[PDB]
Amino acid sequence: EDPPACGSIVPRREWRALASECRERLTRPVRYVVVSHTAGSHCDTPASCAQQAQNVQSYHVRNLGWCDVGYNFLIGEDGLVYEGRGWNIKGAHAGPTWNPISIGISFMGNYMNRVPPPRALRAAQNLLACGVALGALRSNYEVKGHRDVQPTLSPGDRLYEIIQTWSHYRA
Amino acid sequence: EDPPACGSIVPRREWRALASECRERLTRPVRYVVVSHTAGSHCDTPASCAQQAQNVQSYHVRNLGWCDVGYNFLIGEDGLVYEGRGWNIKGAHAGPTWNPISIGISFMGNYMNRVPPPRALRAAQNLLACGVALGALRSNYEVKGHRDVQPTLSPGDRLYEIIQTWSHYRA
Ligand SMILES: CCCCCCCCCCCCCCCC(=O)Oc1ccc([N+](=O)[O-])cc1
Repeated sequence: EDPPACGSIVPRREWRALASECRERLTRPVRYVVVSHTAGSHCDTPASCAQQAQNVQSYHVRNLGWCDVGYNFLIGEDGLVYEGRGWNIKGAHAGPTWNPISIGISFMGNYMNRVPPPRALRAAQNLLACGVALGALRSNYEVKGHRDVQPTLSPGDRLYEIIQTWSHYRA
Repeated sequence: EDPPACGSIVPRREWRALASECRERLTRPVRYVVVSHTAGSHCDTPASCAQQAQNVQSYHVRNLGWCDVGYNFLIGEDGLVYEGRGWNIKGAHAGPTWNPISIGISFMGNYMNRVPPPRALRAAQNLLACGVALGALRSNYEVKGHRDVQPTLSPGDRLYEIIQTWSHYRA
């Protein structure tokens, strides 16, 4: 491993994640990033957000039968990025059309009547810049709201409005 | 505005920092990075750590009469980096010898008998990369611990041994 790391990401083990059983890799570089919200409870401390990351992963693995938390990454209102399937593994966030050609990041919480804090927003934007730097993402990658590629309300009305202001957002 | 980002650094305004009156500029790319601990209380949440940066700046400004908090950046156990004097303004952390030829980053707390969490350490190197990425830091920069340049116990026994294993650490 030649390691020149980017950003700060709370690795799987730190948030006590069940080992992954996922195997299908994504093709680098990836062109799309889909932004969703978990629709679950929010957290603003590394302690409560490690917890929530475990909770979301348990729901997906235990109730849905997936190989791993469905998201490649999760964003905490604590301002940290939590590692999901990562940069090289296909997620289960955006359907069978989009899961194979995109990176899915999800903000932990419901943003229909609520906006996430600046640090979460910064954590997300930063991860993406890091994805481009690492070669995992296309320099001209595109960001989509979950609701742009599926019939959901995800990533929440408030959060959707915000990501539409991002330079890489393409409806 | 002012920001399209970087290292997920909490900006001055977000931690409600008094405005700075400092004017001496550092000439990049900067050669050294000095690691210190505040020797103040620690905090592990965005709220408590925003308050703790305010508390440190308050002391430096109102009581020591400094133009702004002396550190270029502060590191909270919440895993975040707090904007201090920044990449361009000379700091007041390591004396007249080192202040003009280095960037000073301080871990908020006393690390003599305590160890800073992995995320705090992550935010630090993540911070230092962001540095190089902007040309704020020297591609091959060197990390020195407070006690390597001044008669002090800073940055603490426990934190000092860790930074001793960093790939850029020097004595
Ligand atoms: C010779 C040893 C190998 C060293 C060469 C490879 C190192 C590449 C390391 C990449 C990881 C750190 C890069 C940080 C990138 C980053 O997020 O900075 C930004 C720079 C600019 C913006 N922006 O949009 O304004 C946002 C972010």
